[PDB]
Amino acid sequence: APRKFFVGGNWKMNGKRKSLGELIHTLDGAKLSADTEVVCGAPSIYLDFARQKLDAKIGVAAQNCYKVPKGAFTGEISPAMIKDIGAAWVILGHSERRHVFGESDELIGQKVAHALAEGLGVIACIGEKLDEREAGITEKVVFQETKAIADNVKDWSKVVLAYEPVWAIGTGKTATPQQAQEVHEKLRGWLKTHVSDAVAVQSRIIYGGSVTGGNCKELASQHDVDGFLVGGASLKPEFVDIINAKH
Amino acid sequence: APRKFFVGGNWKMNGKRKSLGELIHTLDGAKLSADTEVVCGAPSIYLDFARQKLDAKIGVAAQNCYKVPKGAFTGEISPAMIKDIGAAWVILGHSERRHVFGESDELIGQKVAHALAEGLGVIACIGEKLDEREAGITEKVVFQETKAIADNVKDWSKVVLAYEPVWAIGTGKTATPQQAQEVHEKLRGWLKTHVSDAVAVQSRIIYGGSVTGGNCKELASQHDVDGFLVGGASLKPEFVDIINAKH
Repeated sequence: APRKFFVGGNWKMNGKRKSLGELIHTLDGAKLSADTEVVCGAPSIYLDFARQKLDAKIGVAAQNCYKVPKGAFTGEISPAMIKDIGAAWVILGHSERRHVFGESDELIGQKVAHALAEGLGVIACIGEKLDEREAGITEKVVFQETKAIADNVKDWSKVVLAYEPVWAIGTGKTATPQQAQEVHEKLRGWLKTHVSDAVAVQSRIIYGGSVTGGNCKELASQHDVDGFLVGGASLKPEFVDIINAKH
Repeated sequence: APRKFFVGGNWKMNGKRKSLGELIHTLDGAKLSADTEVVCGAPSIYLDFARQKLDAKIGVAAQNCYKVPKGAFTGEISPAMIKDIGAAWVILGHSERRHVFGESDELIGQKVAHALAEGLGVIACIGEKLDEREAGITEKVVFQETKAIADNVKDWSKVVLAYEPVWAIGTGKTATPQQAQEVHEKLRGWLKTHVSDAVAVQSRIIYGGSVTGGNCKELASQHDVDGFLVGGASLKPEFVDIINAKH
C-alpha cells in the first residue's frame, strides 16, 4: 500500500576515512527523517566503519554481493560477512557491474537468491543503455532482467527494483519526470502480470539516475515512483536535501 | 642475503570474526623468525579488523583493487583506500580471479602500475593451466604474463611475482616440486633477459600452490624458491606450524 519512499545512497569507490566520517555524522544530525527508508552502502571495508559510525535509521547495504557461503575466490566476498559485521542490505546488478566486470543476469539471479535465503535485503539494479533504448529494446532489456531477478527470487517482503536509464547517464541528454513515469509504469505492469498484484504492489520501484536538489522533488512529485538511487550528488548534504523529497 | 622467505596468506572468503581473532592471537603468541616476511590478505571488510588487531610485525594485503582510485566502479575497492586504511600489500590478477571472473593481462598491468604509483607493494599472479601446460605453451603464456607485469612495473623492490600451477585445479593431479622449480628458474631467466641481471637476482618469485607442514621444508629447501602464496593453510595454525616447521 505504502511503497514507503526509498532513498539509496551508494558511495562507490570514493570517500576517504575523514570525508566518509563527515558525511555520516552529517546524515545523523540531519533530523529530517520521515516515513523515509534511507539505506547507505559503502566499500566492503569502509563497510564496518559505516555500520559502527552510522545509526539504525540509515540502513547499510553494500554494493556487490556474492552467491555462496564461503569459498575460493580471491577478491570477492560473501554476504555472510557484511551480515556478521552489521550490514542488512546488498545492491547488485548495477549497470556498472554489468558493463565493466561482465556479471550476468544469471549471476544477478544467483546473487539475489543466496542473499534472500540468507536473510539479506536485496536491491536489484535493472538497466537500459542509449544504444538499445534507441533500437527500442527498453522493453526487452528491462523486462528480461526483471524476469531473471524474479525467477531466481523467492519472495519480496525484502526486495526493491531500481530502474536505470543509461541513455542519460554521463551520456549527454535530459531524463524527465516523463521518461521515468513511462518506464516505471511499464516495469510495474510487467511485474504485476508475471508475479501477482500483492507482489506488484508491495514491491518498490526507484529511479536510478542523476537525482539532485530540485530533481528529487520534481520526480517523486511523479506517481508510480517510490524512490531513488543517488551517487555523485549523494556525496554532500545533497542526500538529506534530496531524501526530503515529497508531494 | 638480499632475499628473505616471503609468506603470503590468501584467505579467499572463509572469514568469520571468531575465527580470525583466534588465528591472529595464535599466530601472534607464536614464535616467528625475522629472516622470514609474513603477510596475509582477506575480505575488504575484514582487512581493517585485521590491522587494528594483528601484531605490529605481521604484513597485510588486499586480494584485489580496481585500476582506479576515486571512481564509479560499484563493488570495487581502491589501492588508495587500502593505504588510507594503512594497508601496504595488494594482490593482482590471481588465477581464481582470472578464470572464474574475467581479468586479463592489460588489466593486471594497468593495476600494478597504479598500485606501484600509489606507493603500494604489488603482488602479481602469473598462472599456468592444464591445456597450456599440456601443449607445452606454458612457457609462452608465463613469459607473456611476466612481461605484461614487468612493463606495467619498474620498481622491482615493492614488486613480488607469484607462480600458479593450475593444471593442478580439479584435475586429480599434483604439481611436482620439479615442475615448480622448472617454472621458477625459467621465469627468472625471462625476467633476466627483459629487465637485467640485478633484477633477475633481486626479484622474488614465490610459489602460489598447495603447501603444508609435510611439503614445507622440502619445497622451501627447493633452492630456487623464496616461499609461498598460501590458501587454506593460512586459516589455522597449520600456517605457524609451517612458518616454524620451515627450518
